[PDB]
Amino acid sequence: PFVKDFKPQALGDTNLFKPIKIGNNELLHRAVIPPLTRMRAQHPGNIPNRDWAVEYYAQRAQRPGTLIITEGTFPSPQSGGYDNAPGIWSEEQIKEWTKIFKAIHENKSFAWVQLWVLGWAAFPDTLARDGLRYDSASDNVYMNAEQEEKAKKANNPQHSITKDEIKQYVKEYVQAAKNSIAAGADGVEIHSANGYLLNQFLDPHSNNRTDEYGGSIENRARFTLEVVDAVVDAIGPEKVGLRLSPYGVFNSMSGGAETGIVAQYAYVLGELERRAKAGKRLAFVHLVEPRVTNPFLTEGEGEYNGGSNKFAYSIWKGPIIRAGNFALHPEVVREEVKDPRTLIGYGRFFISNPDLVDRLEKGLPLNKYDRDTFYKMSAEGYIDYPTYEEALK
Ligand SMILES: Cc1cc2nc3c(=O)[nH]c(=O)nc-3n(C[C@H](O)[C@H](O)[C@H](O)COP(=O)(O)O)c2cc1C
Repeated sequence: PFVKDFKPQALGDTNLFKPIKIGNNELLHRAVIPPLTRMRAQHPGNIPNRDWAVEYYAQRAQRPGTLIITEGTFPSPQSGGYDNAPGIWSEEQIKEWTKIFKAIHENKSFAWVQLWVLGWAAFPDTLARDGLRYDSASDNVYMNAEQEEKAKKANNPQHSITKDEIKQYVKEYVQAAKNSIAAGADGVEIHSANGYLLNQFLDPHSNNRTDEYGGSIENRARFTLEVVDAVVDAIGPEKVGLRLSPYGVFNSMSGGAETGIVAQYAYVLGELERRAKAGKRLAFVHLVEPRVTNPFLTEGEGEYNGGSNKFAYSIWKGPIIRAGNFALHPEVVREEVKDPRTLIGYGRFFISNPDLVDRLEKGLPLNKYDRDTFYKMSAEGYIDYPTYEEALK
């Protein structure tokens, strides 16, 4: 069951096992569950899975004081376009989320909803079935030839969203954030990473707009910062986080090939620190490491060695969550958690190790993960990974 080419290291003696306050939540350790889409939500409805989702989250909440960031969750139908990712717009969805949050809170852990808006990564034929637009920054740059063929075959060509449609998305983020908090979530994370709609605005490849949402660093950051401002004004800065992937190439983003990419992200972080100095500091910034430029590639592939997220620490002075290939690299974690405001997100190995925090504390072998069940409508590879003690039996 265990990864064979990995020699574990106990991290119990590091800042990974020191408490830290994040927003309203007193974490007992700094191992974070990053958002992990599992495609078990039910359709019609985009309902969090009524058989399994509670169990899945409860298992991973088992170490008290754990911050859990939910899978990407759609604020509205128009935000979506994947049938088996959950939403948080409807009473049927909110009923299931409430049970999830209850389960996480019964284990004295924390639940943060990631708010996800797809843009050009949506399936345009699924959107067309539901009478929805296929939305992005650009009126003419497609994510790839496959997306362009699907959009044209469905007569659902990519729509460059207008100012009024941007404002509607901001209102949907706000309402979805309020639904999250009312249902019991500890906070929300705004997904501005991995090539989805807000990242499509930030990135100069995807954004060739000629209005105030494109054509400059400041203009490409506008949508992301309007969402952050609206959600912070609605629910409070202590209940809001942001996720960015400066070096990501997933979903046809530029990454380090774009020489202006660090300036673009530096500007976003500077504007967050400016808000913080005005009394509105976000709970955290969540950065994907250049260790993982594409989460569809195996650990050690799609590594970008040309850049680092260290710049972020000179600009943003709040908590930073870093994710990307850390589970198999405790020697890297031991160095990175020397910084007293650094938390570590563990994605793939939290899929396969519900007791990952115990295993990092004590230096236990890790369960291998089964990539074939990352996105399958199955309990198998979802709620049937064993704890270390179960694995030894
Ligand atoms: C199956 C899977 C689903 C993911 N879903 C999401 C998602 O919903 N939102 C998001 O921001 N990142 C998502 N990611 C990216 C992870 O949060 C993480 O940044 C990435 O897996 C790298 O960390 P790791 O090496 O520890 O797995 C996903 C990754 C995987 C493998």
